Amino acid sequence: QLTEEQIAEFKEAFSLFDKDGDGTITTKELGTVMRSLGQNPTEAELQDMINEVDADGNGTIDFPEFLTMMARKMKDTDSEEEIREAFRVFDKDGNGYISAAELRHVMTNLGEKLTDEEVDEMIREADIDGDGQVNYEELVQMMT
Amino acid sequence: GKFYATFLIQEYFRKFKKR
Ligand SMILES: [Ca+2]
Ligand SMILES: [Ca+2]
Ligand SMILES: [Ca+2]
Ligand SMILES: [Ca+2]
Repeated sequence: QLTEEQIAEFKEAFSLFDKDGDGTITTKELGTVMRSLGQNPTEAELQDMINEVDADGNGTIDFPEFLTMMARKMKDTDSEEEIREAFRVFDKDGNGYISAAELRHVMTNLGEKLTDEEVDEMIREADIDGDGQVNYEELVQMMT
Repeated sequence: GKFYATFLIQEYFRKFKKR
């Protein structure tokens, strides 16, 4: 059901949110990462994000809780609704296009260590119509 | 939600790096 590689990739996502590396995601850490990803959620919006996943109730998300939600979302969310949500993270100004500059910001934000050239290559590979940027449909074709 | 979208994005970067 879950290989070690899938588990470590789910840990890579968990680690981004648990910035102090103590095995727990707090609101403060959830708030910090969500703001770096363009968003700006409400203080209530952060405690019920934490809440919907914190299954034992200690007010915090450990990796077993996280791995349980990710395994369920992987089985429940449809493949198209999946990417739409990711696109909206990339398309930081909501104009319907992911530019190289927008992709660069997410790459640096998620601690990736890519060259400006490599990001350009990433855009090149998904750009199907040649306008130098990535729309929603182009994103789904690469992501699947 | 926002947790799974983040996984999807890190996978996109992963897939590219293998090329
Ligand atoms: Ca922590
Ligand atoms: Ca907990
Ligand atoms: Ca845009
Ligand atoms: Ca395009």
